[PDB]
Amino acid sequence: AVPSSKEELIKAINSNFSLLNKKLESITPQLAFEPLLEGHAKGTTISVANLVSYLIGWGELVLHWHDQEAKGKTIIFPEEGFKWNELGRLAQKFYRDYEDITEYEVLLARLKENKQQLVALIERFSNDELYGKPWYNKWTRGRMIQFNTASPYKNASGRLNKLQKCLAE
Repeated sequence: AVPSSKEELIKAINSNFSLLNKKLESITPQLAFEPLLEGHAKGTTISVANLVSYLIGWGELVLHWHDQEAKGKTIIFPEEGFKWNELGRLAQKFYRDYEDITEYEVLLARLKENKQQLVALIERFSNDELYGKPWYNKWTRGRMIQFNTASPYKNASGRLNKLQKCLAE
C-alpha cells in the first residue's frame, strides 16, 4: 500500500531517496551521461543524468504547484502549456532544463537539495490537509505528491538496477 498518511509519505520519500541516491553515487560520472536507458516511446533513449534531470524537474514542478497555490493562483496541471497526455514532451523539457549541468556531482547535489525542499514542503501540511480530503480532484494532496516523488524515486532505483546488467563489466 502506498502511503496513507503524512508520516508514511515522508518515510517513503526518505527511504526511497536514500536507496536511489546510493545507487546514483556509485555510478562513475562519465557513464552517467551515456544514452543507455530505453525511453517509453519506442526507439528513444536517455542517460542516467537525464533520469536525474527528470526527477528534479518533477520535484520543482510539485514545489511550483504549491507556490502558485499559496499565492492564491490557479494551478495548471500538469504544467502550463502541457496536457497530461503530453507527458513525454514535459519529460523532454526536464532533460533540457538541466542539460547544461555537465558535472555529475553537481547534478546529484541539486537532486538532493530538491528532495530536502520537498520534505520541508510536506512538513508544512497537517495529515488532515495531506490525506484527509481531496485536493484538485479525488486524489489527495499527499497522493499527488507521492506520484511525483516517492514513486518515481523507487522506479528510478529499479531502472538503475536493470542497467547494472552492464556496469560491473
